[PDB]
Amino acid sequence: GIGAVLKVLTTGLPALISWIKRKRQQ
Repeated sequence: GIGAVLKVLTTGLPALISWIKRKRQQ
C-alpha cells in the first residue's frame, strides 16, 4: 500500500519490540 507506507511507520513501533518480546515472553 502506497498510503500505508506512512501508517506502517507507527505500526512498526509496537511490532518492533513485539518481535523480541514474543521470543522470550508472550
